[PDB]
Amino acid sequence: WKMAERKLFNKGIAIYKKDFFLVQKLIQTKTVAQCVEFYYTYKKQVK
Amino acid sequence: EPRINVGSRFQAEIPLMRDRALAAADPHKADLVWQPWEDLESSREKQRQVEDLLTAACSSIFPGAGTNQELALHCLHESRGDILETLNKLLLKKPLRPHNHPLATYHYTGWKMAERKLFNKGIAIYKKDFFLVQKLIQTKTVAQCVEFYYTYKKQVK
Amino acid sequence: DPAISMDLLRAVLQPSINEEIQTVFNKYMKFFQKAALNVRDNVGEEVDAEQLIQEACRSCLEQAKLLFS
Amino acid sequence: DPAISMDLLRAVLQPSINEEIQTVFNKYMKFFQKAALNVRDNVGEEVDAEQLIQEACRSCLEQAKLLFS
Amino acid sequence: RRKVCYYYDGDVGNYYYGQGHPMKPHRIRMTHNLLLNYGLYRKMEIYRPHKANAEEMTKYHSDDYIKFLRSIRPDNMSEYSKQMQRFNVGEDCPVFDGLFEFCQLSTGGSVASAVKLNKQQTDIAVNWAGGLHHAKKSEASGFCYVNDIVLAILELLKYHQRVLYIDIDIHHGDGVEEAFYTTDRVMTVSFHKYGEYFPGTGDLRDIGAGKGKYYAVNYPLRDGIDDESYEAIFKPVMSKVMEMFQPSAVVLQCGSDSLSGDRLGCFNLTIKGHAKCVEFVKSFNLPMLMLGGGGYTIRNVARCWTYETAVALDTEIPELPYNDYFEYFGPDFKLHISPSNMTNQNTNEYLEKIKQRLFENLRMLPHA
Ligand SMILES: O=P(O)(O)O[C@H]1[C@H](OP(=O)(O)O)[C@@H](OP(=O)(O)O)[C@H](OP(=O)(O)O)[C@@H](OP(=O)(O)O)[C@H]1OP(=O)(O)O
Ligand SMILES: [K+]
Ligand SMILES: [K+]
Ligand SMILES: [Zn+2]
Repeated sequence: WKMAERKLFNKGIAIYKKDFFLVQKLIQTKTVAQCVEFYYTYKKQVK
Repeated sequence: EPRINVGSRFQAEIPLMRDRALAAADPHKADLVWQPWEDLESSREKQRQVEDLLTAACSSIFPGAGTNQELALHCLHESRGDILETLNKLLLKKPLRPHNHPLATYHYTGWKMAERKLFNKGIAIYKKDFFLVQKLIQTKTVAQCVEFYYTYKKQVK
Repeated sequence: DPAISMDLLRAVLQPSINEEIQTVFNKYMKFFQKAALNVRDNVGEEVDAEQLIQEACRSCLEQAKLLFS
Repeated sequence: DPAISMDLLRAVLQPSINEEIQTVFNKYMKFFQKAALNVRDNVGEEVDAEQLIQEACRSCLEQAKLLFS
Repeated sequence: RRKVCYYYDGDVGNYYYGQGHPMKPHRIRMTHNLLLNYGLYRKMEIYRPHKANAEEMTKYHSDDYIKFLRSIRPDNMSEYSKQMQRFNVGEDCPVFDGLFEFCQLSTGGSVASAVKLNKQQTDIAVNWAGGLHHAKKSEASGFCYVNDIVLAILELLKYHQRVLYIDIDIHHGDGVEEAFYTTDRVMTVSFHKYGEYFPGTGDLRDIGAGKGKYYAVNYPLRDGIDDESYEAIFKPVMSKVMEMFQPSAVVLQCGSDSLSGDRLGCFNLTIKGHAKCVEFVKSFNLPMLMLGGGGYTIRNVARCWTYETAVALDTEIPELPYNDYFEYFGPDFKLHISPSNMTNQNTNEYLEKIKQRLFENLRMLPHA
């Protein structure tokens, strides 16, 4: 996971917040699994 | 290309060209909150002591808002040149009591997990209201609400 | 570690404390001084009287730590 | 041995000196006590405030040895 | 060395313009934190400024303009919409909570400093909150609502026969220019981009009028000016201005948006070149007042106004020390910036042309 895709992910999730199909098309390189995995790791880093 | 309307020109600076020390205020317009002091404080013996005084504070000393350096910064100023009068009025009854006449102190210094959760959802719904989220938490103000939004934005990285 | 506060308050107060300790030992330096000289009189030139005084006053500060043990 | 004669004198004077040092730190014990409690107030029960005070005052004596380097 | 008086109130960094708005007053708070951790705060006379009331704001502005500002809030926003159009409050000059209080601080910091220099109890004064230069007598403009610079200057004229105003800001200082357009006592010089740019003003031919003709210098520019170019055109001019105008007190506006990598600005200056100006004016040894103003890549505004303070103190500073906003400052955490590969469209001929035109204008003044 690169900082570039990280920024686009953060905005890509801050727009839809529950697509997981268009954000997949945002990053064709990565899959919904890794996309979903990073969403948790961030959710844990919130606390 | 704009116009210069005679009515909206300016208001006639109205000088005397001397007015030399004409009993002006600005003790009113501004309040003194530090004086240079290198006589006993920076005489190549104590100039390094304050450096140690201040890195000292950002540690297990008492909090006021919670960044324990700033309180010590605040308090050496509070003492005008002194060490124990600093250290006492630092630790003595409370930091608010000894200095209230400036009121910059309370300005500069100025969150529960419950409100934190509601904030996170309250911002994850609007994302740019800052008027309804203010009504979500009538206890807190838009300033603190906005302040916590930055501190989180920094904790992202 | 937050407990570093102690180490740094310490550094703040060390100059002031060191002034008072120096005042204390000044009362007792004459005993140390002649004692070292008496050694260098009864042993030869290879005795450093000043080193003996310094070592003794350091040892004193070591033993004082029992006040706070 | 030279160092023995000196430490032997050192033992004689240690009680008198330890008294005066205890008098000194009694002036400063409150500052240690507030700070150590404050650490425990913020961190929790597992902090031994008394142990912190003792360690600090021992450390002051270690640093005082630089008076006699 | 010169005595410095610094002014600051902490609520300034907390007032908020609105979403996406390039003006962010929080930048001034960052500066205040860096001056500190640099150890400079220690060295100068610090002050809080008290609130400036409508009493002294109206000494330049309209009595009802200020009355409108004192009355307006977002609560009564739709009620006042008729006047809002009359007073330019809108698209890029939003309404926001605490707007008037923000003005009282920015103005109070300047006017307090104006008196301190008048009182002859300082050599330099600084108010980074101030420096808002687009405001008009009866309307807001360009994020400016109250022109503290004028209100500052109006105090100094009581004491000072000739006050020099200068403007580094990439935006033209039309507000101060307009507010002294027909007075010889106040010279307004302005270096700025020109052509497809706000406020569209300050061309070569904007000279002044009436008594104030040949007392409103201007110097339009194109994209991508370097520090070397800017220095080679700044010092010769200001030397002649000091040679001709002969002021007894200076007001430098330290517009930071003329830096490289600005959000809105499209110049290619560094901290060093931007500050070298502040050195050069300081060299002339007049009663001084440095203000802020524009600047929208706030990480560099902090770097800029911090360093420039050190120049007023003529001390050295390295490596950015630790502070609250240390994490703002990129991966580098360095004070100085470098210029971009951006192109300098300011050819030597275009610069030398306008130079000679100005020299002619400056030779018109009295001398011996
Ligand atoms: O994500 P970052 O790299 O930290 O940058 C953001 C971002 O600016 P950019 O979009 O130009 O990167 C925000 O813009 P939006 O996400 O709102 O479009 C901006 O908010 P404003 O444009 O509303 O100022 C915000 O600034 P701030 O933190 O002052 O709200 C700023 O963060 P930084 O200021 O930390 O760069
Ligand atoms: K300008
Ligand atoms: K003029
Ligand atoms: Zn500007």
